[PDB]
Amino acid sequence: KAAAIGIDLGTTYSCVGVFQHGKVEIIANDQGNRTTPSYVAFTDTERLIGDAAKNQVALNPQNTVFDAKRLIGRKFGDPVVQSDMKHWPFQVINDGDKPKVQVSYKGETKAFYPEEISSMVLTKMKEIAEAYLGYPVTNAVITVPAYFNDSQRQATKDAGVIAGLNVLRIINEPTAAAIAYGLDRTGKGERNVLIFDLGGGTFDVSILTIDDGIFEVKATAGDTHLGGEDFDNRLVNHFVEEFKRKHKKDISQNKRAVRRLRTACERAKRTLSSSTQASLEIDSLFEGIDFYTSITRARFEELCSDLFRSTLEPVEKALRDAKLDKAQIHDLVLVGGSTRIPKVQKLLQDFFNGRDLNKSINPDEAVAYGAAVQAAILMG
Ligand SMILES: Nc1ncnc2c1ncn2[C@@H]1O[C@H](COP(=O)(O)OP(=O)(O)O)[C@@H](O)[C@H]1O
Ligand SMILES: [Mg+2]
Ligand code: NA
Ligand code: NA
Repeated sequence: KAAAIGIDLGTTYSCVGVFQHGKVEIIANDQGNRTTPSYVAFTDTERLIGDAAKNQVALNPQNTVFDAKRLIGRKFGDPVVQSDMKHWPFQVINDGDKPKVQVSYKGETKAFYPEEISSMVLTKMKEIAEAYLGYPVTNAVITVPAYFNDSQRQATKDAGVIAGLNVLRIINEPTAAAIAYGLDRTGKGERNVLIFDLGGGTFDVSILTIDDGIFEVKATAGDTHLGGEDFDNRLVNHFVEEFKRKHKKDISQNKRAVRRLRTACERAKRTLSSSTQASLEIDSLFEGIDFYTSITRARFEELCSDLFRSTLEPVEKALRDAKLDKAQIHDLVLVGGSTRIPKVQKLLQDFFNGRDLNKSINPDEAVAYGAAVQAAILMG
């Protein structure tokens, strides 16, 4: 009985799980990581996926693809595509009203549909699963945002088929998170569930009604350009200003210095979820000058205060659209890596008058956890 896997094909990070023996195994990749960047890179010599793409020793911005999930299933002329293109370092081209990402690989220009890019991330997730299981995987559940339309769903499925998978079902992210917590097991009688999902790039609030195992999506809200990367960017700008103060040099036009600082800021952020301060130490940041400093949790919170507070507006809106009072939410579920931030948890819990948060499943894994549960259900 060869297991089906569950894949969270994320905007910024993806995750794969498998259900066996009554229990989900979230599968670590070859570097030991339980999540894997949704990044593909092309060089003079190789195609890199995941951690190797995100962590290249040498900047390759034109040929390092990410955010494919923002393109998948959309027409080239979609306002969202045209908007997003302006900020990406890689080129997007029109092929018969469909976007393609164009890069250089082994010295030749070529282009890929978003579903081909995303198939490369799914193949990596498949391979991570296969390395753990010891045999080929042929069946999967793949998740998508609740707001995805038929074309975005179909393109995600087609990314799965490309990758060699039989896609058992495409299921919504917030539904997968609820399944992870066993909330689908409820009997007859409506239960309202709020899923608060703050990831790397996007913020999604969904309100679900579950009644005897049947899910209805009652409301969706959020901000497609609010996520952990924006918090990293506030720390970057802070530290650029601190380096000018101390060294009388502006690092901001040095692409490598900014990248290294951003990576260091992301790591210090994560530390600040469990400690009240973090050390940020980068050798030879700019013109040979070491930058050894630190950041407190309080200061981080100040830097990002408007961003964190803004997460409550979509929560209000979703409650209004679902025609529900706070007290009528039965369960609050945290999804997305950025939900580990203490101040974000505080804001939400305070808004809900002290209500417990369902947070025992690592929030960046919950989607995959549920998709793995559901893939085994569907296999029978
Ligand atoms: N311990 C942590 N504290 C703060 N943020 C974190 C923590 N762990 C992960 N994150 C952040 O979570 C984001 C990724 O969220 P994730 O849910 O894995 O992906 P995606 O949004 O693709 O679904 C990144 O911005 C990352 O820095
Ligand atoms: Mg996510
Ligand atoms: Na993810
Ligand atoms: Na999200």
